[PDB]
Amino acid sequence: VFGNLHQLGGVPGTYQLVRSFLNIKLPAPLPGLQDGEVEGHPVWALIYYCMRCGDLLAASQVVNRAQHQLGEFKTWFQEYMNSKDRRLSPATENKLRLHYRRALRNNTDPYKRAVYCIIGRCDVTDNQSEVADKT
Amino acid sequence: LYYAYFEMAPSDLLVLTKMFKEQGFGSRQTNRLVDETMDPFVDRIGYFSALILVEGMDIESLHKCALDDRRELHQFAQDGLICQDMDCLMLTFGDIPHHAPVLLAWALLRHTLNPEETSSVVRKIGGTAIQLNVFQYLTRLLQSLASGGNDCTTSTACMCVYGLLSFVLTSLTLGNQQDIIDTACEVLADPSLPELFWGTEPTSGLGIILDSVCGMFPHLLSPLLQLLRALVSGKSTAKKVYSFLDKMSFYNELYKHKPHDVISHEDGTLWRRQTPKLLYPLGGQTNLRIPQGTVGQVMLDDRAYLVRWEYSYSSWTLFTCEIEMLLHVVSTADVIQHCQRVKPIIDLVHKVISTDLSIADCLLPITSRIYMLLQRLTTVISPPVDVIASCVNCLTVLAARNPAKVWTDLRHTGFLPFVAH
Repeated sequence: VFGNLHQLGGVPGTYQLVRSFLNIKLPAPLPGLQDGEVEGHPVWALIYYCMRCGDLLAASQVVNRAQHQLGEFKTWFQEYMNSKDRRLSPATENKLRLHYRRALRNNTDPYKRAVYCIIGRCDVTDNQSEVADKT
Repeated sequence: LYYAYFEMAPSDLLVLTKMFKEQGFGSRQTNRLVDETMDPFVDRIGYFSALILVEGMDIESLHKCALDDRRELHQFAQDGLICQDMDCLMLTFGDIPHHAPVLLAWALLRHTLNPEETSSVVRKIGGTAIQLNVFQYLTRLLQSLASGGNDCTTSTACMCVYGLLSFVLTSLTLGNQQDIIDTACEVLADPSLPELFWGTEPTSGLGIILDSVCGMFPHLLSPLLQLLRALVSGKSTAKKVYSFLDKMSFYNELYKHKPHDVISHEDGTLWRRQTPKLLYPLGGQTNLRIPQGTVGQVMLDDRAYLVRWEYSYSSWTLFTCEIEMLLHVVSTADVIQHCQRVKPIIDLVHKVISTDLSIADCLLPITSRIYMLLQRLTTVISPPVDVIASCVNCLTVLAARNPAKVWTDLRHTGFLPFVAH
């Protein structure tokens, strides 16, 4: 971000810096393919990267604003965040896991899967298909 | 007949399994292995064996008990020892077909135990049973019991099969599928001619299957219509079923495309609101229009824009609009056309009118159209040939209410008139 552009149009907030990474950096040669995008922005990729950065809170906020419909997950994100990040509810974690296996596991947008898998610790057999790009 | 009186006592139940163990469930025998006369005996004998064992297991009561049910009775479940004996015999049965229904039922029982314990094996037994074609087997057993083997013995007996299906629905132990529904419908069908005595069980089936079927209809035409048809004849509770047809809270169909409003909660593909829409576009004033403000839901989200409509309507009046459109093609229909639906639709009309016969007069939305369908329908084909039968049936039921008309119709009914020379 600290190098030309726009200089990004908006304020230097962390969120925008990541939007820049996702948009300017190599998610697009000349933009496209299989993300879920609203208003020109891959939300799931954003949440994933923000999470990658360590900005969990911001990632949570993005989800809140998201316009999505897996919303139960939204709940499970927030408490994961609230606690020590080992979100352990004696309650639902089990429920989240079932949904992952049935709905999410066989399908979806790579980043969405990443967020579910990583936050949830959903499927211990380990590896994320499309978006592991670095060692 | 005796088991029907009370739940089985544990001693009785254990003895039951003991004999089945020694007998081998009476599986092997000589059927036409030898003479033909003996052959007709086999299915019926097997059915009794399956019915009785399932009756003894009393899967429905047992599962409830496991969850926790108040008691009166003593149950076999209480003694671990009895369970051990029963387990061995049934497990061995797993490698044989007749006691497939027992295998399925017990797998559920073991599985209810599963949360308490573990159940590696039961999963396999359930799988084997389904693969076993227990569903198909049940249908045949059901036919045997169906008005033939014995009126009184059978429907009390069929009830046993029904209980198994009730529990089986929960998981995916077995989701709402074609096989389960089909088998259930057949057990209910228990191919018979109208005559009332006993009925069947209630609500758990109701929400899971009967109501579920309604939700899909008319999108899924066959199940809802078939179930309605079977029940109406058999049950004296004509009013509830009939009232349902006259007053139908829900309508399920394919979705015409695009602008209608949506209301939000969750990411909601599901909820939306409507403005006015006409099921039938221009082709006669008579049209089905659904006022705006009606709520709708998008069920599948898969391959299609399938929406549920809260719109309450009369099933009979609706069907008696849909078929007519088929003739002209002048009108256009949101619903969608097909011959197969034709066979059950007319039959339901037929059955409803016949059953209601007395309060026949109110019942007919389809007097003239059906005859027109019949003349045009005349084909040299099996699917329509089946439909032709339905038309005839409707005519027969119609005859009591309006006799003159049927006869006037027959004067120029295409099938019969030899007279022309």
